[PDB]
Amino acid sequence: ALTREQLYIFDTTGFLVIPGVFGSGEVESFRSELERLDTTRRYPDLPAASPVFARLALDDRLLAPVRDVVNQPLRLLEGYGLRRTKDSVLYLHGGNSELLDLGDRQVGRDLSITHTYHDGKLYCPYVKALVYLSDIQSPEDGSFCYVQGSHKANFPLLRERAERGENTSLVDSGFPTLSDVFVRSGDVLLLNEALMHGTRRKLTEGDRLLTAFGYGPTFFTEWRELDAETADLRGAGYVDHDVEEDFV
Amino acid sequence: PALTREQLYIFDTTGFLVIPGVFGSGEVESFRSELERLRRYPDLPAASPVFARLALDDRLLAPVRDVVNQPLRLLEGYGLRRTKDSVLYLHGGNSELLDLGDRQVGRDLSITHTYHDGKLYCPYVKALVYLSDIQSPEDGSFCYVQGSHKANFPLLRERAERGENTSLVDSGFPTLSDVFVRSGDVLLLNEALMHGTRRKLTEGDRLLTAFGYGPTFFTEWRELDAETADLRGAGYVDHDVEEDFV
Amino acid sequence: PALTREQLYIFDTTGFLVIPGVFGSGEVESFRSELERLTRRYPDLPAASPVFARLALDDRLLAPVRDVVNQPLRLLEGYGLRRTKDSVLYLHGGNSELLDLGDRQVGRDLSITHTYHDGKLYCPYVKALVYLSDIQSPEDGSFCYVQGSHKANFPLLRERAERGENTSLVDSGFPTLSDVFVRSGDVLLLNEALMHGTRRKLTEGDRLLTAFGYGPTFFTEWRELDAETADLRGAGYVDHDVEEDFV
Amino acid sequence: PALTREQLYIFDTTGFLVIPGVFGSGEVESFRSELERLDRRYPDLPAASPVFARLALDDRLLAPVRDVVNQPLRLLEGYGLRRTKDSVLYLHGGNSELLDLGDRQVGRDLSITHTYHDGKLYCPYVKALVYLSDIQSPEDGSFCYVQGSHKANFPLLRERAERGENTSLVDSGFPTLSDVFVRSGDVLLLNEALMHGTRRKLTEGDRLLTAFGYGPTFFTEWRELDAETADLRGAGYVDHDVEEDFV
Repeated sequence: ALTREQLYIFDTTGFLVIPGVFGSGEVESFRSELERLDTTRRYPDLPAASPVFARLALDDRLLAPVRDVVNQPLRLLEGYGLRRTKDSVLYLHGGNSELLDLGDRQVGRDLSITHTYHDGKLYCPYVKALVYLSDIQSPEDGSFCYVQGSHKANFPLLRERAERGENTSLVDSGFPTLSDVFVRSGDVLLLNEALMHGTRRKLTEGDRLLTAFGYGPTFFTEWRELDAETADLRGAGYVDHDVEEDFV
Repeated sequence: PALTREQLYIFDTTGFLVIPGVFGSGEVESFRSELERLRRYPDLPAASPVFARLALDDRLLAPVRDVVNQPLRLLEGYGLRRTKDSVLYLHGGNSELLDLGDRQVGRDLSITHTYHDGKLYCPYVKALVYLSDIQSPEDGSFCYVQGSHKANFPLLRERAERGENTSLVDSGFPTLSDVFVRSGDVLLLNEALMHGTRRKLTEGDRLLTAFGYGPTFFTEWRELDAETADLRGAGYVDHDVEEDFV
Repeated sequence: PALTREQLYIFDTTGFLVIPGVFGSGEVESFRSELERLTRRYPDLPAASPVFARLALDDRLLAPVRDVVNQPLRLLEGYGLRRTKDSVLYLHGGNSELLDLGDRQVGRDLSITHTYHDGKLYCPYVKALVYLSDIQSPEDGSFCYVQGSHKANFPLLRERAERGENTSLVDSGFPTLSDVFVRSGDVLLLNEALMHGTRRKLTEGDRLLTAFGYGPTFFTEWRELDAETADLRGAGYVDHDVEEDFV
Repeated sequence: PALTREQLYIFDTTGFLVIPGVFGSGEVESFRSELERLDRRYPDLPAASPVFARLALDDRLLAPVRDVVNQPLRLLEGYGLRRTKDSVLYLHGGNSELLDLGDRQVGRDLSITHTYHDGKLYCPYVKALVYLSDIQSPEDGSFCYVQGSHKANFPLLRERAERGENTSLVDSGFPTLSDVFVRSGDVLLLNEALMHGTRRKLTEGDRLLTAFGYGPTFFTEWRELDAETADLRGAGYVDHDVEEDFV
């Protein structure tokens, strides 16, 4: 379903913007399920709290590109909505080689995002399809931003900034290889979660709505943050590596 | 209890590592006794606080940590009795194929391991605690295809399509090798390895316990036939195994 | 003059690194002047002048080069470049571009196949471009590159050839094709795995630069080769799909 | 003589491949005869003999070599070998062995650093060993190697040297050191990234073989180099830790 050129772009940049996937007849229907669920927040577990979103998660407009970059037996790992309002922000997280202190060691791989390629197919264990439900067209409007090539980085970036005592986020201060991505309502942004990315500080009025769905292999557990391994090793979850929220 | 440099070299290069004399005679007999109190024995730590302790013993955890290097989760833990004429055909292999029903894939992300800055990173490893000696092929020895854990080419798909009826475990292969162990030994295994067991011909019974470990985001081990209609089905879809055509 | 953590991170992630103001304008003019002793390409500079022979070994070039090759070093080429109005350099390089070896197609060029191991980059072929004049807009013929093409797993150019395209992306534009602006006396350290080229220079004037390629000691000095010789004795570099093949 | 699927699997997984019965016993006899006319190592056999020059280009060597290099090909090496009683070759090679460059330590040797891509192996330096006599026991001076050492991520030999070891693994043994047994007329196809050597020959009577080394057209012909030279002009191969450094 993805062209050769699309695949080349997702592989080299770590994400792909697919224009105009949903006509604003469906977009409105999606926002209405979001207004309706209000009875600057995050709308958790959408597929369980709405039949309209349970259907979206399984939509071939989402599954088809996802299969093309995961190429494993698939499992829906998460689905949530987002309302980004004025002054909201999201610092950088992700990145292929960020460090994590375990008890005895430091590790530089996060296998939940560690991706490869073999015989014409990408194999990314964790990707996210962001369905945009309103336009985002400048940095100050709170645009998706990313560190170029960070999904294939061999070096850690953030640990050094922490021991230097840096206290500002790169999405504020800027970085030579930090880049923004502008989208339209109804666009899909297919994302390799190994990419180090975040969101500019929204300075403009008027809310910003998006839904996101996370897919991975059938042997991955549904997304749940975990702070460390459990005392008896029975517990499931995702332990993150160095993120800017740790020190900014 | 932590692996030496030479031990790590051997695990990386061959896909496994036999660790001698981990558990004493008394401990083995304790494990034997407990196993008898309860042919596969699924979910050991559940039904035996003796085996629950075993699963978290540092003599297993410290070497496992050195080849996984992630926050750990216990994925499976089972006991095993092998009788005469029992055989496990070949399964695993880094590049075996799998048809997804609209494409053909050559990686299994549940065993796809890597290496980075001085540390191995294997997402699925298994610790075999042997409770009896296995010292010859006819004893039903552990066997494996050399370097099969970092193979780039599939091996079994072609043999299915060429119509082979028999297992390499029986017929042999130029790189098929056996492993011999004593009671008390641990066999630390990368599940990317293509392995199985020799058909046991001798009498008596072989006993062992096995503990599978992976990162905390791996689901506990269970067979899945395929991905499900609602993308909610969880578990492990295997790739081409000899059971599929032998 | 080794590379910071950050510079290493940028080179590895983008396939190149601009190192601002390495040589003062006194040294630039001395480089400028020497090149006028002779559009145009001026090959084997280290031979033709003691100034460039000295530049090829300047620790300000060798120190960053060593950090990205991390092998016993050999100087493989050194050349000058005078770029005039309407000169253009179509895209070449790229990690997974195809090559017909006759009986088969191959997708790795082992002369630019790079890796990473225990905290070090191992890039077998890197260039250091020393700029002798400003390039601050695309119309001035700026260096341009396809983002992340130094680690691409698919070919970009073969499908474009087979589909009939007759235009360079350098002129066409392409979504992930971007420009690099430099200042006189800046160095651009380049992983030759990057698919790169230059914008067509539309402005009057001459931009001058010199370029030095480095690799391991078992690499032969750069020399173009069309194919393997019949007696397997011919040495040199066979390229894969480049845009000059069909534009 | 195209390598089958299983042969490629075996070569990829073990770093070598024995191809049985490539040359007839008369061809073998011709080669043996040609080696004694040239009367230990026999350097540059192709320059010495149009018989070995033709062997080097023989398709029964080039076809399997192309299947594991998959680059524009160059003949880098061609020598004869006379193995006598008490001769031994200590371990050399290995994918991750250390080398000290003078201001740093490195763990990749790009001359043997191999990869795989879209159904093809890409080994930059492979050897085809043509045996002119049977070697059927370790005491006969058999080829031996460390298992999976062509894809090793850790160094083996540094720790051994630093710990003050005196003996080579080809003598003392090692848990994963294995032997290869061959018939005259067999070819051994070898990824030079494999850590290998030969057992100490205890049996009587010379054994003979010829070896040809192949790599891409930009590799320089084989020659040892002790280090990178001050003027960056030195060409050849600097080895990493080998057992003859401390044994």
